Amino acid sequence: EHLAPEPAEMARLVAGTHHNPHGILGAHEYDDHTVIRAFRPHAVEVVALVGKDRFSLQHLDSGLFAVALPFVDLIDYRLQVTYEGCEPHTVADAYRFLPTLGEVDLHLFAEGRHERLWEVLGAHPRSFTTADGVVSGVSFAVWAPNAKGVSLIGEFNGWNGHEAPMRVLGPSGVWELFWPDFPCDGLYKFRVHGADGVVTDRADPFAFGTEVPPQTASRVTSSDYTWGDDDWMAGRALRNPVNEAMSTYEVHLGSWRPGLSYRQLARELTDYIVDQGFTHVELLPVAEHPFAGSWGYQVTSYYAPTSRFGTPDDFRALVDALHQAGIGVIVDWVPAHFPKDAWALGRFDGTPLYEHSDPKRGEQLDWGTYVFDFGRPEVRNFLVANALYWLQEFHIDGLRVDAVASMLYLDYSRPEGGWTPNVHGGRENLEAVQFLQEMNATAHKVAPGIVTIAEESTPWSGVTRPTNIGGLGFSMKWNMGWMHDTLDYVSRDPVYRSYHHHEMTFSMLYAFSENYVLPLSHDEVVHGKGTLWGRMPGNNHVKAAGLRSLLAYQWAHPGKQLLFMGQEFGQRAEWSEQRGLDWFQLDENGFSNGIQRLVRDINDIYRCHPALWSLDTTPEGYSWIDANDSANNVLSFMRYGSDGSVLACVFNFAGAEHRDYRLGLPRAGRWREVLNTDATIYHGSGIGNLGGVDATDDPWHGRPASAVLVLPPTSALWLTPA
Repeated sequence: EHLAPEPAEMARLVAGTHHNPHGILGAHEYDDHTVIRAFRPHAVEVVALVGKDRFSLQHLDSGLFAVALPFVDLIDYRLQVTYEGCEPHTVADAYRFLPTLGEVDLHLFAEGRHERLWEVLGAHPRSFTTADGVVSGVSFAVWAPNAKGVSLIGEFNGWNGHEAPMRVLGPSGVWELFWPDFPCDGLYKFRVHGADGVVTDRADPFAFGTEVPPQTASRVTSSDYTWGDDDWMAGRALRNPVNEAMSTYEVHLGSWRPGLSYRQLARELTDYIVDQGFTHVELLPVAEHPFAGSWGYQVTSYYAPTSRFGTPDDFRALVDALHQAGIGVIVDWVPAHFPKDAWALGRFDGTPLYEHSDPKRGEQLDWGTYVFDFGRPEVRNFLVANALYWLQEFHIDGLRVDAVASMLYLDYSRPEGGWTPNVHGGRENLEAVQFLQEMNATAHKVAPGIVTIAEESTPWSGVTRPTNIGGLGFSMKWNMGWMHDTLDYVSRDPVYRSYHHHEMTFSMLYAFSENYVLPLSHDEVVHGKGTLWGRMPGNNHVKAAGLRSLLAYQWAHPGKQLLFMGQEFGQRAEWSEQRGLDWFQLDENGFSNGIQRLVRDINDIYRCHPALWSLDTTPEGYSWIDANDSANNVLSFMRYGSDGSVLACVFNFAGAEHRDYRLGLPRAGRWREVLNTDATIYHGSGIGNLGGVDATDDPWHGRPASAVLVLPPTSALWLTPA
C-alpha cells in the first residue's frame, strides 16, 4: 500500500495544493525497503541510478512514479527523466535534500528583526557535496502563510509545470525548495494557490533580478562585483551630512538622456554632475517598476534595480563611478506606495498579506487604497531590510521617503454630529511611526554617515529629531513651506511683490526647527504648474534674470539644496519622461547656457565657502541685514560658517536697479563681489560694482559699518571680505 500515496494526498500533489511535497516525493523507508517516488507529468521514463546499478525504473499513477525495491540506507542516487523528442537527462532529486533555511533565520524573520533577510529569502544559487559528487542548483524561499501550495515555474516547465512543488517550513509560512541544476540566471515565478482557491503566478517579492518590462518574470541573480570605492566608503563613515555641503541634482534615469544604459550613465551622468558642481545626485526610484509613467514610484521588485538599463552589477558600476568622482548617491525609497499588479504583492497568499487589512464585506467606511501593514513583523522586516539592502549591497548613501504624511495618518471624512474633541485613538498610525523609527535607527546604526530624508506635508514636528527622544529619526526633511512661499512670491510681477514681502521671509521663522533640504523637485514642474522659467515674469531676458536670482536665493538661504534635471539650464516646457529633457536649449542663442553657467558658479562658491553649509541648522549661521525693505523689494542677510568665515547676500527682486543703495555690514574695508547674477557672462545686463565695494565706518541698519553699491535689477549679489 506504501507505493502510491492515498487518493487525498495524490489529488493534492497533482492539483498543486500539497503543503509538504518532500513527505511523499524522494526516498522514504517503510518498515525496511526504501521507496523512491518522483513526480513528473507527461514523462515517459524515470529510472533511478544507485551506485552502478540502473536497478530501478518506475511507471504508475497519473504523473507519479515509484521505484520500491528492497535494501535500506541507499545514501544518494540520481534520476533520469525522459520525454518525447528529447534525450534522457540525469539529475539529482530535489525532494531528497534537507531544508536550505535554518531555524535561526526563520526565528529572526518571525520577530521581524532579521537585518540581512535578503540572504535568507528569495533565490540563491547553492552547491552541496553529496556521495556521487557535488550537486549545484538554486534554492527558493517565499513567504506565504495562508497559501495551500506554492510551485516553482519557469522556462524548464513551460511556465506551467507541476513537478516542482515547494514545501512550507512548519508554521513559519515560508515555502522552500532546492532545484538541482536550475540555471544560474534562469527566469522563474512562484505559482501560488491562494487561501481563497485562486491560483496566481507571482514574481518573486525578493527578486534580485527581473525580466525587462512589460515582461514580469524574476531572474536568478548573484553578484561578485568588485567595488573601487573603498576610499569613499571609509570617508563617508567619518562625516555628518547635516553639517556638510549638499547641493543635489535630482535625476530620473530613464528620461535624463533617453536610451542610455547604466554603463553609459556611469560615464555621462558622472561627468555631467562633476562639471555642473553638484555634491550629490538624487535618483527617482531605481527599483523595478512596470510602468515608466509612474516615474518609478509604483515599485514591484523592491530588491532589484530596473533591468531597463542593464544588470544589477551594471547599476553598481554607476554608483561606483559616481563615488570615485566624489559624488554622493541618494535614492528615492517608496515604503508609502503599494504594488497594485496581480502578479506582484497584492493579496499574495490569497489574503491581504502585505497590505493593511480592514473590516470584511459590508457597507460602512471600508475603501481600497493599498498601504503596507507596518504592524506585521514580517512585512516590517521586508521593508526595513530593503533599506539596509540598498545601503550595503549597492553602497547607496541616502534614502528619501516621499508621501510620509500618507503613512503617518489613517484619516478620512470630516464627522458630523460630533462637536467635541476626542483623543484616545488619534489619526496617528502608531505602527507606521514605529516602523519609520526602526528603519532610521537601524540604517544609521548599520551604515554610519548615510542620510535618510523625508518629505512630509503635514504639521508633524520632530521629523528629523532623534528616535531616542520621540522623533522619527530622519536626518533631514524637505522644506515644503519654503518651496511654496518662495515659488508663489517669484511668480508674481515685481510691481506686486511688496505685498508679499512677508511671504518671502516667512520661512526664516522656522528654518531651524528641523534639518532642511530646500527643494525645487520634479513635482513642481509637471501637471500644469509650469517650469521655474515659466513661472518667471517678464520677457526672456527678465525671466532668465529672475531664474538666476531664484537659484542664488535657494543656495544662500539656510538649508541644503535640491534641483531637478533640466531646471539647471532653465528648461521651458514641463518635464516629460516620454520625450526626455530639452537639451537643444543649450544650442540656442538664448539664456539657457547662461543659467547653467550660473549654477556651476554658485555650486563652485558653495563647495568652497563653509559659510553656506557648515551652520545650516542653527540661527548662528544666519543674520538678517535688512528683513524689512519691502518698499524696494530687497532682502539681505549674512551667512556664517563654523570656521569664522562670512558671506553677505543681497537680493533685489524689483525690476529696476537701485543705485546708491547703502548696505549695513559686520566689518569695514573691502568686500569682494564673488557673485553678481547680472554679469554679462550669464547674459545679464552687466550692471555691477566692478568686483567689489569699500565699507566705511558709517553705521547703518544697526550695523557698525556700511557700503554704498548698485543693485542690478532682478538680481543677487554675494560678497565676502577681501
